[PDB]
Amino acid sequence: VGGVWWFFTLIIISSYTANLAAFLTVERMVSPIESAEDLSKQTEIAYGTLDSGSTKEFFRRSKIAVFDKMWTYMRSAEPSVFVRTTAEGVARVRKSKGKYAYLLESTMNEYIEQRKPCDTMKVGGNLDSKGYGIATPKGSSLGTPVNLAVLKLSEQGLLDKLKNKWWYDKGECGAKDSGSKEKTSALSLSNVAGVFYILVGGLGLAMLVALIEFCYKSRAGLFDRGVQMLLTTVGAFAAFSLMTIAVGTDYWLYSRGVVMTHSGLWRTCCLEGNFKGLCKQIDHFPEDADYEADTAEYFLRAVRASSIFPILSVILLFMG
Amino acid sequence: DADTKIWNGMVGELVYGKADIAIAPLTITLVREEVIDFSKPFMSLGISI
Amino acid sequence: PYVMMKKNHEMLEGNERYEGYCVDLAAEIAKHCGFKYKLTIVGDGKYGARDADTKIWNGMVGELVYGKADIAIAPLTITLVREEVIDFSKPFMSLGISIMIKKPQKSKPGVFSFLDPLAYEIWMCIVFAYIGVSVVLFLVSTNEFGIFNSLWFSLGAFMQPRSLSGRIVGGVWWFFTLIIISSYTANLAAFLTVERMVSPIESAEDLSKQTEIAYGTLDSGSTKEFFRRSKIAVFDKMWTYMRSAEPSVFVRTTAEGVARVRKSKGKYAYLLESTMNEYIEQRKPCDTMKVGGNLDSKGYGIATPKGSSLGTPVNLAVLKLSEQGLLDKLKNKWWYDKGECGAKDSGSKEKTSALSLSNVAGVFY
Amino acid sequence: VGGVWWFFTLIIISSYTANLAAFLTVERMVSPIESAEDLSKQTEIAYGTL
Ligand SMILES: O=c1[nH]c2cc(C(F)(F)F)c(N3CCOCC3)cc2n(CP(=O)(O)O)c1=O
Ligand SMILES: O=c1[nH]c2cc(C(F)(F)F)c(N3CCOCC3)cc2n(CP(=O)(O)O)c1=O
Repeated sequence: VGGVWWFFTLIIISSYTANLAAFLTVERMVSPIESAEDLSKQTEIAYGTLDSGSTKEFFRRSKIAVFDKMWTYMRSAEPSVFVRTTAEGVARVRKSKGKYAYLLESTMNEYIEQRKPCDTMKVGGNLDSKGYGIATPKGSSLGTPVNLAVLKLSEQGLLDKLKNKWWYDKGECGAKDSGSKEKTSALSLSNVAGVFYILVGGLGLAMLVALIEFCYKSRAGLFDRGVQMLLTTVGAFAAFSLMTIAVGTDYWLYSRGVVMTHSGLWRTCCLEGNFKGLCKQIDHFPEDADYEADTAEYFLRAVRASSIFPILSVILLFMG
Repeated sequence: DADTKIWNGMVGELVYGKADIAIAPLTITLVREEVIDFSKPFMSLGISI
Repeated sequence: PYVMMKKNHEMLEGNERYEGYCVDLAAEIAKHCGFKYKLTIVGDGKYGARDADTKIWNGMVGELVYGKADIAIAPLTITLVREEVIDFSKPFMSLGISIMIKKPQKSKPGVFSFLDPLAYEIWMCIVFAYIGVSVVLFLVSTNEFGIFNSLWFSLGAFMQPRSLSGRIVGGVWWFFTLIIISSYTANLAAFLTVERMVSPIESAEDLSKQTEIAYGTLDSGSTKEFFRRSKIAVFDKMWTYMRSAEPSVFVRTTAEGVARVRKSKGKYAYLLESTMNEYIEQRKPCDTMKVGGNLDSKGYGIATPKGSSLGTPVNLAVLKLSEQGLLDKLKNKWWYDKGECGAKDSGSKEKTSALSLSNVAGVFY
Repeated sequence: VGGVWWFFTLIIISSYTANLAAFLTVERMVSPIESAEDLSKQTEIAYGTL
């Protein structure tokens, strides 16, 4: 008994260990994206652009390898991966739990990242090289002057300064970026903690049995011997009776499918809208489920045989 | 607009003498460089994720 | 990889002698502007500077102002000092200053590979509960009699009649340690399967916040002069460090800088133009990588003599090429396609396995 | 001594078990070429034509 029980617990603890490893192995397998090529190599995470604009027209006309496949996907992706406005796109990313990515201008993106609730971030480098500029009527007097002015401002780092002023400084967040640093990246104390509480709980239970034990010793049971036999007999009888009640519980399983189905070993029932319930008295249940499951005969019904035997054994035991 | 062949927005107000200069996040595109003049980029960008 | 001498350049002549990004960019510009051309290498081999004394322009920018050439197709930076003497088309390639570090390698046992799977916080609590049980058992069983017992319960602690009280304590404590050792084993297996080795963090701000990893730039150039004149918070501190860092954090040439990064085991970072950096990353032994975004916004352009006929045409040509994605295509051709290294391919390579001694050693000590 | 030696062997046998699990996990990770697309997705195995 001690040997078989040992072999039993050996298998279980081995199973627990092995199983716990797959959940940790896969937990590491997870690799967030980072580049555009990552969006094409996978399909789990949907993605799209604005329904109208240079962004969408870019992929459509792009003859580049990666961007080509991306467009092919978005072109026939269902439901529509394209949004009406930029606000809708951001909202879709914030409500998809990371299942939807949105492609937009880096400038507007970087700004969004610095806005509450600070739940969005730009990943990887840009897909193409663009640039804004000061526009002046063809053949204007301000033409050359403004041109040089822009170059002068950039070299004085005044342009970079301005951007920092309205994008990062103006924030704000300014907090959601310091937490996005991506420091942590290991296991944790959480799971292990649950095992610590059950330990202290066991220690406390023992500290209670110690005092209790002492008290008992001091006291020193004979009363129970007389009324203990009667007590134990009626407890056994009560347990047996309830076991029989449990087996017949017109509810061994409920298979919701909104109707409502509940079954035991004898009846399969259904509650229709609204409230009316009907039952198909069949009595126990081996049927044509092609189960087998590879031997011959025994179940369904096998549970019937074990329950009936249990009650017969309990009756013989109660009597004796 | 392909049909009317009319420019709209800021680029429009420049070609039709409504304004003297356009200071905004105006993208430097070939289609625009033909009708107006673009100073050197004051901010380089692109498409992101 | 803008303009290089072809393999059998000795058996070739004219424009066929050269190959590269700009060599292809030249043919493209010439096709959209409609003209024949003759690729020529600048004499002094410089870009475009202006000697303060003689007030003379040198390099390509020079050959343009003095009528030696009709157009300049090269990685010529668009600067204010040059825009005054010549004409720059719109940028055909935006760039900036980037950071270069060693190859995200990995290796180190320090019995600290055993405390990692199991967090330092967890090793602590498992020790607190350890003495927390040896003290509870100690209360189950005059001053020395308590010492001999505390040493006996500490031996009942150092792990391996029917006093129900302390009995369930030994059982629960056993179930507790069972879960932990099972967790350690499972977690360590995950580690031995994936085995991913990260690295530092991309952010010039990261170079200023720390000192363990030295860093510098070229002893002479716009890169160095950038930090010196930069009034930006982060870049300011960086310059202050490099300005008085000993030994010299500045290198003579770009090759020396790269060599310093490859021979410092990740203790030295080199700051250089993103363009040249990205290219280096695609060269054997593939032990360098660019981290974080650029520090500033620059851009190369096609230079043409002030008030030239090719002025407007070339300008539009550059814009046309970029919109057709031809520029991006060319870069991919010479940087990544023609490359030799690989990053997204090294992570896509699912293969590896072997036990060492490092981790196990920590448990021996 | 018996306690520390026990903790020592505990770590080792745990390491052996974990590592051995990895040698079988990776052994399954390995996939063989099934189609042409497999030749393009990898580089370890060179290939060419006439
Ligand atoms: O010259 C142009 N400059 C633009 C500048 C910006 C912004 F980044 F917000 F400054 C934007 N947005 C990006 C995000 O979605 C909301 C608006 C659109 C621009 N468009 C329209 P396109 O035809 O879609 O490129 C232009 O034409
Ligand atoms: O017009 C210019 N174009 C340049 C183009 C390049 C390259 F990227 F290699 F094409 C470089 N390098 C970057 C890496 O270090 C080695 C040479 C320097 C350039 N410089 C000198 P700066 O004064 O330091 O900017 C110019 O003046």
